[PDB]
Order: sequence, then structure tokens, then C-alpha cells
Amino acid sequence: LMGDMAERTTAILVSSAPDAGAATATTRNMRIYDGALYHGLIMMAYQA
Amino acid sequence: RTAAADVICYNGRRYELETNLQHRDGSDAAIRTLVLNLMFSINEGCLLLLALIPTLLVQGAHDGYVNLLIQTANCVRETGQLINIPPMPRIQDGHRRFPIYETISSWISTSSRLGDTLGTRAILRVCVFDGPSTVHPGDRTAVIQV
Repeated sequence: LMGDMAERTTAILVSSAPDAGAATATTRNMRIYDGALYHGLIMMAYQA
Repeated sequence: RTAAADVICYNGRRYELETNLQHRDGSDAAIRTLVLNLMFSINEGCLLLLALIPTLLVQGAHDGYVNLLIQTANCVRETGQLINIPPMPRIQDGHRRFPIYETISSWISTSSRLGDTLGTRAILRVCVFDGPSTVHPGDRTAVIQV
């Protein structure tokens, strides 16, 4: 596992205009800002 | 027919067109007038009128009736998306004359007389004074000549 590592986990911030099926000349200014974790992970209940 | 639909809707009724042209000279006798009057419309200011196509597109996005108007035009929907016009050069003696005035005044004249050349003028107008409201096919009317 030394020929392939991972340094740190980051996130993403993607923007997008609503799809062509909902495209009106006044709704292109309602961008759907979103986030997505990079190299993160999800767990069960916190041990603590 | 000279180079190489017959239904018309009116008041929600379809009446088929059964025209015929058993020869060829009336055809080009008409087409020559068609093209002739088609030519004298374009003028200097047509260049300015052409770079206004994208404004018409953004308005077609902005308003509603523009959307009915834009899509029957089998040409504008293509050019403003596939044709461009660079910065127009300055008009010779641009401080005295005015192009758009001409390119729009020489179109009012050539347009009214258009249909009355490929067809006929209107000589009579139905003016019912005290009779019925409309007139069915085959009833006697009342008129005054144009």
C-alpha cells in the first residue's frame, strides 16, 4: 500500500444551473450550490 | 413546380387547395415580380438590423409573444445561432444621411403593393347596416365599394 497513498481529505463546491427541463430566462440565476467530501468516510454511532 | 400544404386552416376549418398550372410561363411571370420586389427591400441599414438578431434572441428568452414569433421564422432561428456580422464600418457621410429611415420607408411602400401584384386588391367591404351579424355561405349581403 506504499505505491498508492492518500494525503488529506478535502471537499468540493460545485455550482450548476437548473436542468434544461426547468430552464427559464429568470431561473438561470438560482444556482444549486452543493458539497461533496473527498477522501472522507462515514461511520456508525460514535463510540465516545 | 418551376424549380423541382395544399390545406389551409381558417376559423378552425380545413379547405384543400386544388390549384393547377398546366404550363410554365405564368409561373415565371409571377416569380420575376416576386424576386424583383424581394430585392428592393434590403438596403444599407440592413446591416444594423442584422446585428440586432441576438437582441431578438435574448428577448425571445425574456418575453412570451416573441417566442411565438421567433419559431415560425425559418431563417432567424438559424443565423443568430450560426451567422455573425463583425463591427459594421462607418457609413459614408454619416453626419447628414440616415440609413434606417430609408431601409424602413422603402419597405412600407414595397409591402403594401406586394400582395396586390401577386394577387388582387380589395374592391368591396361588407357593411351590414341592419341585417344579420355575420353572413353564411350563399346569403345576400350589403356592401359599399372600396
